[PDB]
Amino acid sequence: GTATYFQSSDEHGFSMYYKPQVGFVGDPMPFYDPVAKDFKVMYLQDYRPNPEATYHPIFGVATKDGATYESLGELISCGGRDEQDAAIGTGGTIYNPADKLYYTFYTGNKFKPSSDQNAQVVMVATSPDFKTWTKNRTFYLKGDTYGYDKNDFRDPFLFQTEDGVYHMLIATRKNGKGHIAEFTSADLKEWESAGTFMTMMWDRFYECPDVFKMGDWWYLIYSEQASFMRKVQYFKGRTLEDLKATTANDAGIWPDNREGMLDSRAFYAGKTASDGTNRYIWGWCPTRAGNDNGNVGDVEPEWAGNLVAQRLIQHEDGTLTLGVPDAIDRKYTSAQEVKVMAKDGNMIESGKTYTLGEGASVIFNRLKVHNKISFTVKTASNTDRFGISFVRGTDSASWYSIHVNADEGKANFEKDGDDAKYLFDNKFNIPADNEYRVTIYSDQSVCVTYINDQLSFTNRIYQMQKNPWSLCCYKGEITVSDVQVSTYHHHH
Ligand SMILES: [Cl-]
Ligand SMILES: [Cl-]
Ligand SMILES: [Zn+2]
Repeated sequence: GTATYFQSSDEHGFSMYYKPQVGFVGDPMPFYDPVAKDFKVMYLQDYRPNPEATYHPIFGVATKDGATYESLGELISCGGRDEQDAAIGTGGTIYNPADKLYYTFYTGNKFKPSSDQNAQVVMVATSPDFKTWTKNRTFYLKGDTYGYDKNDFRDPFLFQTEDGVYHMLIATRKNGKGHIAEFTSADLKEWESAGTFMTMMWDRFYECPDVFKMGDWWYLIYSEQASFMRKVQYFKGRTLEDLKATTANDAGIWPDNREGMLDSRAFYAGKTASDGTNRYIWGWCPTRAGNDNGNVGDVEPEWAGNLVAQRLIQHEDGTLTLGVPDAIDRKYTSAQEVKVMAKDGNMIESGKTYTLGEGASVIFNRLKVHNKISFTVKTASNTDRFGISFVRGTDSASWYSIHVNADEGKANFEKDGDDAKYLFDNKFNIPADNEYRVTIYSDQSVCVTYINDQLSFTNRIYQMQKNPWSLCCYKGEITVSDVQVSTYHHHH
C-alpha cells in the first residue's frame, strides 16, 4: 500500500543463505558425504569480536541441495593459546573407504610465532560419523621441510584420483613466489612431496584452491588474496597438465574473456563439491560495517558473513558461469502482485511492459523478506545502461543499484542518489540481441543477481527486504517486460 522507506532488519532470520545463530560464516569447506549422500559444509566460525589467539573453530552445516541447512555445531575446536592450531584456518575434507574415516586437514595458525616456529602448519582430525572429531596429535606438515614457506602454508585441498592416489594441494610460497604445492599419499597418513602443482600468477596469492574434473575439462577454482581483486576466479585445461600450464612461467592462459572472474567482491572463498548430478560452489557474502551498504571496505571488505551456494554451469567451450541451485529457486512459491507505485522521467507504460528513456525510473511495490524477482530488459543499443535498484522508497535520498553497463561489458554495484558512488563490478558477456533475462534471489540482506546464465553477482543489501525496488535507465532506452515476484512465506 505504501512505498516509503521502512527500517527493516535481519533479526527475522535467514534461510537459504545461511548464518549461525551466533556469529558469521567464514571460509567454507564443502564435501559430498558418500555415505550420508548429502553435502557437509564445514566452515570457519567467526565472531564479532574474536578472542585473542584462539579463534575460527570449524563448525558445520549439512544440506542435500544448497537451500535447506541443518546446523551441526562445533566440530573441530581451536587448540590452546600456545598450540600450533590456536587459530584454525581453511582446509578440506575427504572420506577414506579403507578405514571408513572422514579426514579433515586444516591450517594451524600459531599465536605470535618465534623465528624458529612456523606461523602455519597443516594438521588433521578424523571422525567415523562426522559428529565426533579426534585431532591427530602427531601430524604436523611443515612447508619448509619440503622447501616451501614457514609462515604461508595453508588451505589444504584433498582429492583422490581414479588410480586411487590421494592428493593434497597447499597454498604456499617458494622463495617468496606463490606456489600451490602438491603432496601424495596412498592412505592419507604418510605423505610425499610431488613438488609444485602450479605457480600463482605474478605476485598474486591463490587462497582456497579447489581442483576437479567436470565433463572433459579440469579446473582450478581459487580466491584471489590481492586486495584489488578479492574475487573467486578459475583456470581450465583439457588435461591436468594443460591446467597446470595456464600459469607456468606466468603464461596467463585465462579460461575466458574475463580472467575467469566468476563473481565479484561480495562472494569469497568459494569451493565446490559434486553429488554426481550438479557441482555447487559455496562461499561467503561479507557483512558491512554499520550495516551500511555503501561501506565496502577501504582496502578489503569485512571478513565472513552469510553462506551462499551457487551452481556451476559448464558451457560447450568449457567455460564456467554460476547459476542458482534449483532447490533455492524452488523455495519461492508464493506469487505476489506486482504494481507500479511511482514513475519518474521520460517513460511510457504499455500494459505490463514499460519503456524507460534516460533518467526515467519506475518504483514497484514493497518486497517481502525472502524474494525471487524476475523480469526481462531489452535495450535499444549495445551501449545502453540500466539499473536494478533496491531499498528505494519514494522518500529515499539514496538507494543501491546494480548498474548493467552494456558499453563497458560489466555490471556494477553502486550507491545511487545522494552521495552516489561506484563500489565494485562484475564483467560478463553482453547479449548480442540486447535481451537481459534477469533473476534475483534474496534472503533478507543477501541476494544474488543472475542474467542470461552469464552474470552471477552476489551482493549485501541491508534492508532490501520489506522495501520497494525499482528499474531505471541511465543511458539509451530500455523496455521492461514480464515482471514477477514470488516469496518464501505464504499468506492467505
Ligand atoms: Cl517472504
Ligand atoms: Cl510461511
Ligand atoms: Zn522468513
